[PDB]
Amino acid sequence: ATVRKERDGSTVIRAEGKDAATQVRVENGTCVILATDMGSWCDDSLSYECVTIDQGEEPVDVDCFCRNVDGVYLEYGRCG
Amino acid sequence: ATVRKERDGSTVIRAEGKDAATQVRVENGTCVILATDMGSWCDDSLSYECVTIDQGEEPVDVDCFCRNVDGVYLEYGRCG
Amino acid sequence: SRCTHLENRDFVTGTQGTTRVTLVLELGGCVTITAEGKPSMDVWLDAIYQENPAKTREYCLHAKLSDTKVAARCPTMGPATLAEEHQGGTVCKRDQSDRGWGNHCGLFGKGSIVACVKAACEAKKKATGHVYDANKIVYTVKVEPHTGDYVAANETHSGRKTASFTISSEKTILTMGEYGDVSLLCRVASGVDLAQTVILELDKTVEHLPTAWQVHRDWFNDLALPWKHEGAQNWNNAERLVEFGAPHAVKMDVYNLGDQTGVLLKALAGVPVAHIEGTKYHLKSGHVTCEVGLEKLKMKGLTYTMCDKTKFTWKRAPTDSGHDTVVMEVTFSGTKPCRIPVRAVAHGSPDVNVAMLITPNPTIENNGGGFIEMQLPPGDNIIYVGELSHQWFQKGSSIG
Amino acid sequence: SRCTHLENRDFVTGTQGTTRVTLVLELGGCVTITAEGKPSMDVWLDAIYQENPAKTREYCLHAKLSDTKVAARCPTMGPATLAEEHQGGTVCKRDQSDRGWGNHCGLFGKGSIVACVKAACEAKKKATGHVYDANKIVYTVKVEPHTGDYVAANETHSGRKTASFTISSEKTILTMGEYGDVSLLCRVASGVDLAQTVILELDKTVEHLPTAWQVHRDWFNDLALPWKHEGAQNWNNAERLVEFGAPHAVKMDVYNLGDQTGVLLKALAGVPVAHIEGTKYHLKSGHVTCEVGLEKLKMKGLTYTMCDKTKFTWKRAPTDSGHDTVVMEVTFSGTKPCRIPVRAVAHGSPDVNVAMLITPNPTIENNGGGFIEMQLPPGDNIIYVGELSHQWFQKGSSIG
Repeated sequence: ATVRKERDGSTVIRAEGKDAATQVRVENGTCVILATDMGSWCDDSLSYECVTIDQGEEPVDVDCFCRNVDGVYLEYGRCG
Repeated sequence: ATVRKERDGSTVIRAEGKDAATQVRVENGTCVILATDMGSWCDDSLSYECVTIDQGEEPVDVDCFCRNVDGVYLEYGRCG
Repeated sequence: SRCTHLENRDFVTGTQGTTRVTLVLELGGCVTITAEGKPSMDVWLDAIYQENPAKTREYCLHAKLSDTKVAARCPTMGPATLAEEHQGGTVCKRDQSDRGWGNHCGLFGKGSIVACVKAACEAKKKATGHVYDANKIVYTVKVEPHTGDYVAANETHSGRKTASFTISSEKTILTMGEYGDVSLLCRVASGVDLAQTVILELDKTVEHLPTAWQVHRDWFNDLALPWKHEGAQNWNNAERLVEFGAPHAVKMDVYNLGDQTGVLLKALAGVPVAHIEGTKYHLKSGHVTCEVGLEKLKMKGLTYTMCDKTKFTWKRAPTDSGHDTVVMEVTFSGTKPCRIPVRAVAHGSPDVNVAMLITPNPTIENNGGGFIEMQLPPGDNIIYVGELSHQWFQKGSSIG
Repeated sequence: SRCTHLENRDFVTGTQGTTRVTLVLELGGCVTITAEGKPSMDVWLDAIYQENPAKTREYCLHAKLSDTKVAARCPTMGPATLAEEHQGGTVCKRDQSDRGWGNHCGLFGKGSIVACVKAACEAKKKATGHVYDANKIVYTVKVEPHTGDYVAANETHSGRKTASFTISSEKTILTMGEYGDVSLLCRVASGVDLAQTVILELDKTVEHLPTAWQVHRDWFNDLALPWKHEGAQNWNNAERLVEFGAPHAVKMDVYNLGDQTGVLLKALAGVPVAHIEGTKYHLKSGHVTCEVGLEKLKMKGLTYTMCDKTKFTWKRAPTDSGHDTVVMEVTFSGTKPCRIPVRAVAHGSPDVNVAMLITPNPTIENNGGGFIEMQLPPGDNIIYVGELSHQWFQKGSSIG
């Protein structure tokens, strides 16, 4: 997984199939990617928020969540 | 256009786009191929009789006709 | 003759005095005109076409979806936006998602969710149209002597003449060689608003399909597909090939609605399949009305010698033409050119000629010649080509 | 807690004596069981699935047509054949064509014409099915203490226990750690013949589509597409994706009927989209009926000290849960472990506790702890977590 801090304050994790069920460290925080339908990078993509979960809270209805890092976004391609 | 005398007495002309509106000599006879939708050889093919027209008769509703040669068949692919 | 072979063949047999004949010529049919002291001509509507017709809108049969973005806001945090909503190259959906503490909201309730996708078209997956203009259509009418004379040397139709008309130029005189002149005044009758007739094509893929279809513009404009005019940046009504999934807290999937080729082809079953010959777009059905002028038609080979009675052979013996007439071909061993001594008699009446000839003065040319066509009364007849005979039984009434 | 977040959340509040509780657990919903002197448990139907279900027939969405042959006979010359007629890998059509002298027939009339084509399927253009078996389905029921305690160190759900049942094995006892034991006797009720339930998938192509759909076997078997059983040489009903053209003298074109993906997906709009997790094929909808046994459930942290009244802070102040209950989280600065002094009072009655606790003995653990859930009467109340107060107004009746 690649991490980039897009100049508009924001941050974007670009993940693949290999990145499923893994921990990625972003800034001082960490994000967990659970997205099952991931593939190689391409046009057939999906981009959405990777929610900051307040310390000691169970994530609910999210397949990408962060701790100690705000404004994280997830993007993945569905090729291969 | 290639001409082959398939052992079962029969004869088969295999034509392409280049062979449209041309004369091909088969045995002692000659055949005229007028088929407009012709292409490169492939699976998407069409095979049908190339009618023997009796000497001095106008061909009607045929896009492949022969003179002085019987049992001629036309095959072409529709690729490219 | 090409005309003898057609299911839709009509006869027009003028009288000794008739010089003008009114006819409806339909596409795919023919008319055999017979006039006394004149030869027989085969007249037919060969085509109604327009070259380079104005393109209509184009439709998308298969959408190429990409760069899907989902934006979400928490309950009481107002609405979620994406700039892609006020953009033409996209499809968007506003919905609400269940939110709470475990998905970064201080409140439990429904929160705003928006998903946007970039909609384009797949390569080779467009259905294109062209519309007609009465001001630009051309209609081709052919005339050929009904003699059954073909130049099977250079594979050329002998004596065939083509007259091209437009809405303005709708009068012509064709020179039938040694047979004189035939005048045509043809008025096209479409019955259908040509400006409301569309020819539909699909971009070629690997499967083999019909060339095109002739559809009504009403229908074509009502197709439930994204559309655009050639040159436009984006597709209009791109939302017709997109389906949004159930929204999760901050994610909402965007799906494709599949290739619409099958859908469209199901609709086109029973629609007339039309032809395109390069720049020429053809109306599959239509007709024209002509006033055919025969006054300047002259009989060929009048001063020719009469063929020797004993020099005949059956090339093709009397057979039913499929139009209540009898056709045949003879081979003449003697010296050419000459006029054929053809007649028919009903049993019991040797002295009466019953043959109403569709080919009025059959001649044996030094090239072609030998084809005779005739109408015979019902019953037992004997056909004579000189001394050469053949019995013929004629079926009663008509099987048409 | 996951359960607090769900739209379909039901409450079961037992009495002092109740030990057995009967429940219907639906997929996608949850139940919070509260019993006096016992802790609260969140019970839910997590899945109804079958691993490696029997494959049904497979259908062809796009036919690959090839090696088209046309055979024709002259009028009165009997019928035209091709061996391909008594073969399974083909589609054939017998028709009649107009014949005459100019197409090698001595007679003018209709002659026999047969066209045959080789029908297969395109790569990745199959729709496959799998059917269920009540004898092989498995249903997973989860139980977790309703305390809102998560190990956000190793991202593990603390105290969550999974019971797997089958039609035979439909009884279980789950050990809830330091909370004792909960017994479950679950009977699956499909309502739908599992042997008449099919899960439908489409071979992946470039477009993004739903995983699968849960359809009735009746419907699936009535799809107007060629079909076959995996392993079969040829497709049955291959004629469903073929269209024969108008026969010419000796030629008759064979066309494709297009990709049926769009057609099928139009039919699947409003059909529940189902999930597949490897070998596990999931029923999108269903429910189970359990008899939940609470007799062996013990209250955790009974002999713990009571938390100092002044050491509390609001982590998350009272908020509506969306189910007519109030949820909150506290931060306790003092020494752990201990029992929280939580109560609520209605204005005008300082001495009466009105808090009907959904989390019966809230404790501050040396790890987690601090979540309180309660039912409060309508009107103005004050919530107390020791000396820490917060006003709460409770909405009348229910908005459900």
